[PDB]
Amino acid sequence: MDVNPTLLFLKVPVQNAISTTFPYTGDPPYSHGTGTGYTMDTVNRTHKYSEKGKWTTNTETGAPQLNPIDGPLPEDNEPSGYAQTDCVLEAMAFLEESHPGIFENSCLETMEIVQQTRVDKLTQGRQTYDWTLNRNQPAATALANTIEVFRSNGLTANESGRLIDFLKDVMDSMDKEEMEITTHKKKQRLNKRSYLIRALTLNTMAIATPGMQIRGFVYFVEALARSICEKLEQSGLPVGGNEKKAKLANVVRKMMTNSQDTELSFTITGDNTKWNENQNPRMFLAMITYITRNQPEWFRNVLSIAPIMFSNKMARLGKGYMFESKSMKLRTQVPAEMLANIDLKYFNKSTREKIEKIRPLLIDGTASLSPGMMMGMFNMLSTVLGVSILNLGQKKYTKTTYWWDGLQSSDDFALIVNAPNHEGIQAGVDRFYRTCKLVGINMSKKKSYINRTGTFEFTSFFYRYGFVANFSMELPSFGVSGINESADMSVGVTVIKNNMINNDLGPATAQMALQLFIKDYRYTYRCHRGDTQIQTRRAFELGKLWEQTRSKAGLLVSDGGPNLYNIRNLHIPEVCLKWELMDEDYQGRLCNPMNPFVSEYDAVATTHSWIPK
Amino acid sequence: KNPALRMKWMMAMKYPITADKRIMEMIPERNEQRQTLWSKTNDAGSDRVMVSPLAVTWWNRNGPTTSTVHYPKVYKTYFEKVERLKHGTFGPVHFRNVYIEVLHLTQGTCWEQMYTPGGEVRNDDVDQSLIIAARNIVRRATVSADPLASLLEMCHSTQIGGVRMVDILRQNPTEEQAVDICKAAMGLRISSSFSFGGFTFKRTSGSSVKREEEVLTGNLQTLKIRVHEGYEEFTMVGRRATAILRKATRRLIQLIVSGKDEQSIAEAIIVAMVFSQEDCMIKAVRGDLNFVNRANQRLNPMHQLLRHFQKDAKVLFQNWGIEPIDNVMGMIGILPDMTPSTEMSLRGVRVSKMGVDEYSSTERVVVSIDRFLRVRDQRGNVLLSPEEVSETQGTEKLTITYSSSMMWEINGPESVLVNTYQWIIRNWENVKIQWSQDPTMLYNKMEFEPFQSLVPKAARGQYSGFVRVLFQQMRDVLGTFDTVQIIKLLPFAAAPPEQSRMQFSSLTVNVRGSGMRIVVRGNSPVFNYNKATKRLTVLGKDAGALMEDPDEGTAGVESAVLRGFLILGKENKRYGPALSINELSNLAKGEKANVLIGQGDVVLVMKRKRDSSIL
Amino acid sequence: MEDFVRQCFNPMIVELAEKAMKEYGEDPKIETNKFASICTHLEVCFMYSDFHFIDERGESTIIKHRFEIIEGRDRTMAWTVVNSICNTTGVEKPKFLPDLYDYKENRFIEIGVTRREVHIYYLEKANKIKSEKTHIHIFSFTGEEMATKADYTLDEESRARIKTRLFTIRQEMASRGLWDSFRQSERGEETIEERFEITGTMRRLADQSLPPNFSSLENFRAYVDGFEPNGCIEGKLSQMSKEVNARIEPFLRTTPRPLRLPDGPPCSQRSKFLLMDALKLSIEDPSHEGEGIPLYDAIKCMKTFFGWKEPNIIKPHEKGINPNYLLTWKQVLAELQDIKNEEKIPRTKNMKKTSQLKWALGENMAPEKVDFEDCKDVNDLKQYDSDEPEPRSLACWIQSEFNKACELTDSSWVELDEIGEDVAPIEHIASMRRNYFTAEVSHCRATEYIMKGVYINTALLNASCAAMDDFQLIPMISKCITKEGRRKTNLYGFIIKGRSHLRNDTDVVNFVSMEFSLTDPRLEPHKWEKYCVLEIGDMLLRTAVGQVSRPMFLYVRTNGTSKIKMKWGMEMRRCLLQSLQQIESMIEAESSVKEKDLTKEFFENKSETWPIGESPKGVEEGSIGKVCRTLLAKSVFNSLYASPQLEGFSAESRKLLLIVQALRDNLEPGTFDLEGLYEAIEECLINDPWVLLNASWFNSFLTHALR
Repeated sequence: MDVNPTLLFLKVPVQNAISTTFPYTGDPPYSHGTGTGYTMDTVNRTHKYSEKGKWTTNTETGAPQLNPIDGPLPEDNEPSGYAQTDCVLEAMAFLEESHPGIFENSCLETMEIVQQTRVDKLTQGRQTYDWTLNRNQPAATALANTIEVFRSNGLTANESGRLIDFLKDVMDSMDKEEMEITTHKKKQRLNKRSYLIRALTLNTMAIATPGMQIRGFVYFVEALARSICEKLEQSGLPVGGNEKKAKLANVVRKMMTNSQDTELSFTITGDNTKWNENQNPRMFLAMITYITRNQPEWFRNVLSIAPIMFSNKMARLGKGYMFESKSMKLRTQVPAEMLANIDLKYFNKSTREKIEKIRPLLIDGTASLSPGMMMGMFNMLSTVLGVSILNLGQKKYTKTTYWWDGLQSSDDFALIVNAPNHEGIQAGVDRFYRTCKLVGINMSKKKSYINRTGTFEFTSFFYRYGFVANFSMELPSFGVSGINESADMSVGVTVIKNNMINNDLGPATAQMALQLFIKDYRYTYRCHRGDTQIQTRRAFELGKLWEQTRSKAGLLVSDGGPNLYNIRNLHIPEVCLKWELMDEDYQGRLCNPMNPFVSEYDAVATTHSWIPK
Repeated sequence: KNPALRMKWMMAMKYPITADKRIMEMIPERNEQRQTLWSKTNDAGSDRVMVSPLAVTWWNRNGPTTSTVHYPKVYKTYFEKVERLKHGTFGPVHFRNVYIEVLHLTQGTCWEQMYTPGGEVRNDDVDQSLIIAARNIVRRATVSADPLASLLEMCHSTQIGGVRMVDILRQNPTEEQAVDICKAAMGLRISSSFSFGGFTFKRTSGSSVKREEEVLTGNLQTLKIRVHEGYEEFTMVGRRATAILRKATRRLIQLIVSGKDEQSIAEAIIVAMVFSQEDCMIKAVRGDLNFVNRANQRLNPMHQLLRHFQKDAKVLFQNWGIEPIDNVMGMIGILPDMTPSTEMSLRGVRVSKMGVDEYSSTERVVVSIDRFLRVRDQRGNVLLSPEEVSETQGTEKLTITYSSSMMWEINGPESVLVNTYQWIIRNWENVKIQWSQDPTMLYNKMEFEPFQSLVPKAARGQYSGFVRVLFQQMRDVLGTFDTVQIIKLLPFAAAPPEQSRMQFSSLTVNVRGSGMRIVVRGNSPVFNYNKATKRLTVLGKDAGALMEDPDEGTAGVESAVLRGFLILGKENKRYGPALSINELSNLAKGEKANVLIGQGDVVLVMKRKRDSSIL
Repeated sequence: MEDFVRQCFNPMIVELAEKAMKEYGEDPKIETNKFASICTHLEVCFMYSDFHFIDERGESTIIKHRFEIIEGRDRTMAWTVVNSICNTTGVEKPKFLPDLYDYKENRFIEIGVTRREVHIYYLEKANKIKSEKTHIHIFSFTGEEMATKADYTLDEESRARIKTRLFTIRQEMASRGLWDSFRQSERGEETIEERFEITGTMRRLADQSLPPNFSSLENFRAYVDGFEPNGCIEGKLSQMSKEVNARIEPFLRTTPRPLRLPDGPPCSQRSKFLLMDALKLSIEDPSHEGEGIPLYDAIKCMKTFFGWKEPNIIKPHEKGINPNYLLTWKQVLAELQDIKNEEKIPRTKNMKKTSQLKWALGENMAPEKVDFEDCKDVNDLKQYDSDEPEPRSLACWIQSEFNKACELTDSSWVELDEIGEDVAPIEHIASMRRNYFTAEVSHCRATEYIMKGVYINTALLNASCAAMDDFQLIPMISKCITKEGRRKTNLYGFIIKGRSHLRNDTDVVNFVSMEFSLTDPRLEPHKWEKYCVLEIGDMLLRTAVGQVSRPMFLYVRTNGTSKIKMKWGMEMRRCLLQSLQQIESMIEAESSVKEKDLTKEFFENKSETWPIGESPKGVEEGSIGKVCRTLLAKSVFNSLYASPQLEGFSAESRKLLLIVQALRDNLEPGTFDLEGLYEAIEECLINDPWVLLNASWFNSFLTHALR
């Protein structure tokens, strides 16, 4: 009598109606999760999980460092960052044994790209921290400023245009005692410690964005990790949709069908939330050194620079804080540079406690965070570690009646464990839990569940009895990209086609997307169909065209003609789709090369393609 | 985000375009409406002047023209895409899950859709057009009240490329399942070979006699079959699979099949197995077989078994058994997993390289036609039937027209509307007489079934009631006939009307998803009538010509526009100022007003004193 | 130069080259010679692996391709194929990615083309790669050809054809007058020794980045290089604490309990506009002079009412400015009359700055800006109130809100353009599904809300970015089409924006919104806490006892919106797409199990019953139409009430739903920490009404399913 959509599941199995539980399917308008207190809590938790790790004082940045590796083994189920180097190396060795040569081929096939990439490759990317201006900036302008400053400071080897040359230039600049920054004329002298702390910065508006001196090394290490993952089957990256869908079915078939009827199989789905706390750059450096065994030393240095630099990473602290006095109706803002020495009476209990915890780390308005990682820079290496842990589960390594396998993608994991009895299943799951704890892999027991094999999910790819329900992508914008008629039409139709091909977009939904596309395009460009009664200035001349043409379907949609696109015919260019139907006189007028208007996407060079003023 | 808003706002101004200076001395300083097509301002940082997109439209519509050369030759990539798409075909879609640009169609969430692109290859225009036309006619006639008479009507009421299809049929030796069925229904001679399982079966040695056998299926279902006893030699002919088969009394001994791909070879092999009438496959039947066509009519058990095997045959392959093979020149085996093997092959089914092909036959026979178009020769074996007609559909090199009453829902909703109005106008005299005398039968005419589909289901009964009441008023008022209104409004009355109070100022017809609107009064884009030339245009496509009937009111009053009201022509300021259609519900019997019907014209209306009733 | 390559080389090969160079992130425009080199390499590889097949007996036949391309695909596919081939045939794993694989010879072959002499290229390639059982095919444009062991898998005809292709290509470059550049660009890629030394600061940093018990990076490198595992994992596990374990709690039917809802004062409406209680001043068919302009439409809609009274406050804004709302409403009416008195009315009219206008907007209540230095010594100077809002109990008004949002309206709220025809049967299925769903939902209130929000937000954004320092007036207009087919234009109220000098997307613009209504706010006053209620007229409504007079209320409220929120509310059309996606996914899920397109019997059958509600006698079902409307209403509610709380609750409750589902199918499920999941879910139920209603739905489903 009163609506209750959840009750739909009372007859429909949940896996079918999973889209019911995705409230947004878009980008919300609030942007909750960025600021300063979040950084405070992140640093505090990172250093808390390493509570018993050894403390030391850095010699270059002059900031404390925490090393939890090889620390005491955890005694409780709470998260532990005590990852043992020997266990990690043994796991990597076992992975190599099961997949001989993998690291060798990865290294030798990546050396070329290490020696081939150009400087401009760094231009592509997300926002970057500009040490020159001390604020997040576009990658291209940051690169221009960096080359300008280095040229001023007499470091012009990067002029060769090779990425490795620029990395050597960065090394030389970092070795220099001090440098000059000229802003427009204001000159700033950054000493060795100042420049070093700036270069190891992690700005926070991939939540964290490193500086520019660390881009190339991160790129190289991620390239090696991707190359290693490619040969790995359990790795969930960098495959697309269809292959990811097939991975789940293949794993289930391998684990279940081969097993005897007597044997019992179970599957656990688990989420590794807050996955960067317990993984340290030092363990990554260890695995990197292991990977490049018996390899040229220059390549080893280039590849190991990244985790070495990250282990001394400095984390910036938001923009600051905002205080308000209701009594006097006043508002003020304080920066993070003054948060080191300031009263704690303004803040509340939790905020003042966090400030108390993080006070002894703020160096020059930038906390020091050696342990733990930051989101979205070394994801592939984490996937490599996960697949190694999984590979350690074969029947030969386990040396037990039970066994297990599964998939890991560094954000979600699924594990199928089978054994002759229920006690066998319990033993298998417990042993996997402990083994993954030893390496520092943390399984959240409050967001994981176990059930008989057949039904589970992984990276939102919900799986039920051989059926996958990929929901890992959001719907893009079906609007006017704002270049020109033909350009916008082509890019948008290609966008919808591509989303149909891979992102698993239903046909009917694609049809409504095309409908809304046509609506928005006509509204924006004021090119409405001649038959429609809508009125505008452009409709006058447009109307004339509708009368002149002998074939309505020949006219381009931008010219007021009908939209003949559909699921079957989406890849064809709009101009080419109406080539024959277009009247000969219209064809000649439209594509006249001598037009005065003209002095990626697939489109024809018609007169409708102009550059906006 | 930002680019879309920026472009939306930028296009607002008068001269958002930038063009070279030459345009100043090449196009008029303004438009026929005095609108200026350029501005003297020069683009910042350059010498280009600022102009408006109105100049773009002016150049597009009446700009100087040039010869189109180097365009077809330079664009050698997308043109092939267009050719492949348009000349390609399609097929049935199965819900289970050249080819590098059609990924979305072929593969989806959990379904598969076959597609074979085209290019410039294959047969000629006339043969393909005849085959496709016959396929459509047979497929639609499958579901008619009586397929035989219906099919004859469609064949006699259609033409191919401006030439009546009967002449082509009589003067064309092209062979196809649909064409052969149409010829057999027409009573002419058809090929001796019988089209079964999608391939043509031609006997060339041996013979057999028919016996009625009851067989218990593997699913515990008893089926009666007409099993053939006696050695027989058949050839299975197909474009992508040609095979030679021997059969005996409930025994298959040899089958050599050659096909371009493994799928066609597997289909031919399955057809051979089902035709062999082997007991093992009878024991291999699983599930309940109730396959039916679009007409839901039960078919013979052999066709059901063939369809079931075509669905899948994995559980049947291993059941045949294991036999040895010998290595021979041009000899290929058949594994249970459908893969050639040099050392082993599946029982009684081999694969060759060249196979049996090349020479064809020119033999024709006299045949009889049964109730549901099942063509059966004198001997008794089934020759043809729509159940064996392929689902492939393609393109027509030359225009093909279908004037029948059930081919309208093929070219599209616009075609449905145009053809419904063409049928109305062509039968104007008879439809007028029927409406005047016994309109109830007219409102039940099947010829208006397509229109009932376009009109939304939620608002078809109410539309029908409004139309019925309006037409009853038009009949009972007299002296105010208007043919255009009758033709425009008749088709909406097909549904079983129900009482309503709404006064529909426009009715909606769904075309290509978007819903067009046709106004009850005056002209509409869907329905335009030019009295200056006396021509009816439907969505821009001519529908015929109207001749005024021996009833008309040429002095105002029109009683079939407003339900329960009579419009009295031009407005009169003396009466009550313009009213609203909603308010009209309060006027008393015989009251008069100056209602605003629509557009920008005021019409005086008087409330009917009487009341028009309907069934 | 690239034009010649594009026009000569076939589209497929150039597309493959473009994809390959896009994988490596190299722009073709900057590197021209390498473009031609890669195109030629791909072409020669494909020709080497073209028109070659293996017969079923094993002999080489020319018409199972004899040569399989490995370099014509991406890295992942090539690696998978080569791994499978090696595993099946037990061939030594290649070090690199081979160009082609010969099935007859069952070996990997590499293709090489060079401008200079073939012998140097073969020597360098063999030295670089060839170590054991490897073959390379080397060709050149000079017409000299050679390979390994003088063995050519290709026959004489194919070798001659490839030589002719190379010769004609070379003649083309020579004719174009650019072969000299092509030859000079080749240099053998001199592999001078590469040196990368860590020194100075970096050496210190590296030495300070090792595990415990390590003094320098070199010691760790030596240790790991000599490392070989020996039962370390087993020893650590044996010495690991026994208490650490991921125990499985037996999950039976009786274990789950309903989510504990918060207690406190009832919730309150917080939407940008009224949903259940909106009122419309509508014109059935706008045919007046000057159409399209929102101001004239608003004036005409206003002129249709004559029940204006003297405004007075019935339910005042407790924590706010009540009188100034009345004063600004009076100002709005007077300004509209003044506009009526005008002759040449411009497109829009900006309200003059007045005290009441500023106070209602909040301009005079906005704290000023001053550096922290000059305000540190303030007794009550505190950090912004980042305190968790107080808990609010569940209120029944949100249930009614959703119920009425799911009802069927009587107008065509959404108008959509046309597309091409459908020829494929899958296109027919898609069109059928889309049309059925659209016919179902096009008359639902959710579409009315969508269009109202879109119009309001687009008008507000245009006004904000048009005039920066003007307090413009903005009618709340919505155009629809009745069942009869007349273009109705409704006006719900008015909005006045504040100063709109916006530099950042998150900059907040303050506006004051006045919305008509006919609901007495003394029935459920708690629902109305942020609003000021005036009684600005009386309306005559027809009922079974004639035309009865009832008060006409006005809700005035000061709100603020950000440009990104404005765009979010301007892009609500995607709710229809989401709701479709949902119903289509359910269709596919039910179809796959049965293996047949099931939409025909899903929609037209009208014999299915999907539980969609509850009644005093028990649960209640509905139709696929009810399901579609419910899903669209849920999507619109989620869009309007966008908050992190909603997404958090949905994400944390999806897992509980999945576990209950697994329980239903007798899958013997188990939970490692059920209480933790319960707390994580309940962490999102504090004050929001939408999330509280969702939790109530979840509890109802829990108590029903387990029975």
